[PDB]
Amino acid sequence: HSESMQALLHEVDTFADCDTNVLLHGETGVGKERIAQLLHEKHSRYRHGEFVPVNCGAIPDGLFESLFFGHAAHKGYFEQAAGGTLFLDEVGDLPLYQQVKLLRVLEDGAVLRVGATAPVKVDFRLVAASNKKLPQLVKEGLFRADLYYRLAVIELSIPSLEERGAVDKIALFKSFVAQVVGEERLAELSDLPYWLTDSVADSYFPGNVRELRNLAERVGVTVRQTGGWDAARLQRLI
Repeated sequence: HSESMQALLHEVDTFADCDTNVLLHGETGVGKERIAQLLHEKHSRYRHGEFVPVNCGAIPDGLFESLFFGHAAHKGYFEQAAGGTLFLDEVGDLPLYQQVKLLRVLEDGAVLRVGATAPVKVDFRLVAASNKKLPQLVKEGLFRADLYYRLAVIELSIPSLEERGAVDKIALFKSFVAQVVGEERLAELSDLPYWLTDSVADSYFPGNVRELRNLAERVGVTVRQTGGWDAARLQRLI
């Protein structure tokens, strides 16, 4: 692993087993959800609940209320994460009105389903994530200050693939390839071609770890279905 990842996983070890809100920073495909699931697993109480991941940028306005608060019948995100961890990715993509609704839930610790007269108490660990500079968005009026100040307590920055370096890239790539082909079969094949791992090291991955895993998956499939390293089919992948 790289120094950056060791420091992050160290921060995770330090701040996981408490009830404080966490804000994750990092590019898309960097592993923010996985880090959130790690915070979930490592919390002595909330581990017994469900992990509920939400992409706040992929929610049409007409469905926000139903998807978050549910219906008197549908169980919304908040109620789904009761006693567990709620993961709000793309939190900056929330419109102001939805930011307010979220804040009220965090403040009041309750949810009113659409059609109900009685609110239901909810308790979840909150992990929010963003690839934007949230303080700039607050200054610009695009993100509510009060919501930010409630969200941005524990802050973790997850480094991109380029920041993690070539050493981490290859170790991830080889790890992924092994999981796809199978380590037993990988042992019966020739060694992983030097030009291939060297290509991975010298490649930039805008889609970060997710993109790298896609490449590894495509490599692995070629390997499994041809019983070796087809230099031609592999070259087409880079």
